[PDB]
Amino acid sequence: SGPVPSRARVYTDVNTHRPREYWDYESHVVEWGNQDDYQLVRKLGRGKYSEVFEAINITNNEKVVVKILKPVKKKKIKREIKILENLRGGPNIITLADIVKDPVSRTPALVFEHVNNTDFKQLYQTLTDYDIRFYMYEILKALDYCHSMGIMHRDVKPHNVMIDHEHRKLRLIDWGLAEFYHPGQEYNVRVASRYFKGPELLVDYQMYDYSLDMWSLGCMLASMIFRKEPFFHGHDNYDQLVRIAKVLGTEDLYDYIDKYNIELDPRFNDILGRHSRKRWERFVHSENQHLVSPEALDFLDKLLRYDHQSRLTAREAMEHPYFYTVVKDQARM
Ligand SMILES: Brc1cc2nn[nH]c2cc1Br
Repeated sequence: SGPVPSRARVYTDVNTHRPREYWDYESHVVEWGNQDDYQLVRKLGRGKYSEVFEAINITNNEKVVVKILKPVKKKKIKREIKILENLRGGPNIITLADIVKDPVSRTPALVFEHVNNTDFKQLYQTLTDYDIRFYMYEILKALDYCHSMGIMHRDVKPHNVMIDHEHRKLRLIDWGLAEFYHPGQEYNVRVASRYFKGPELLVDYQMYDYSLDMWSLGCMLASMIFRKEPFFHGHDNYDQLVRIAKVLGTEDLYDYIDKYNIELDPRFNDILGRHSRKRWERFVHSENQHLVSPEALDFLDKLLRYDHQSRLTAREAMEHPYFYTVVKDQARM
């Protein structure tokens, strides 16, 4: 018999109550502008995949970022555009300024509000205790907003968080894997980067939701408070679940498998073995102990659960004692 169905605990039906045009991105008609309104200044280091440039808007001499959409289904292009349009003006969501095509090549490009080219990965192994809490709270604002708007990011990782540390400003970027949540929809599990993949992706449970992003967030938090990059260091997608099992233990993993009647790929049979759930003190040492608190560990524990339904929602996360001083100080300013 099949896997047991699953539903998001929050924001379950938000897209159903919207007009069809909100989430039906395949039918979205794009008015493509002219990339000649923009002059490329330089290529921003975003990996081997990426074609992201600093550019100038001629009209007003404003600095922008241009992302040339490397050849991919028009469907995926429409999806990223519709999601950016839907979330525009949301807290800590990157602003889509324009949608253009090179007149010669006809290659589609996205034009964004300028951000400094400093991703969170360059900074997140050097933060104070307070700044980890502050920036985690800022990421949660973006995730609670996109979840509340019926969208899961599905690629939450340090490289997709742009920070202006001087101005204490943060933007969640690269909405290219983001998808609308629809109750009962089975999604592609080939999303997110290896180290940030939730167990649902690794065991091929397709009826997942916003809670995927909360696992990724847990992986970033663990990396920051323990100064361990990445926290779950798998050699591949199979070994990734072994690395998780060695920390969260195998008892809760098999309970999860049983609960959702998941058919476990037989390759897992010999490699998962038997592991106790490890106490977090195991990862604490002299060079990270100033970042680790009971509050931090209680919060982290409630993000990193096999059972996606069990994980804190973004809003529940924002209400955790870990953030009380950040909440207090925000209200004060
Ligand atoms: Br920098 C930058 C990189 C991005 N990748 N995907 N969207 C993006 C927006 C900005 Br701004």
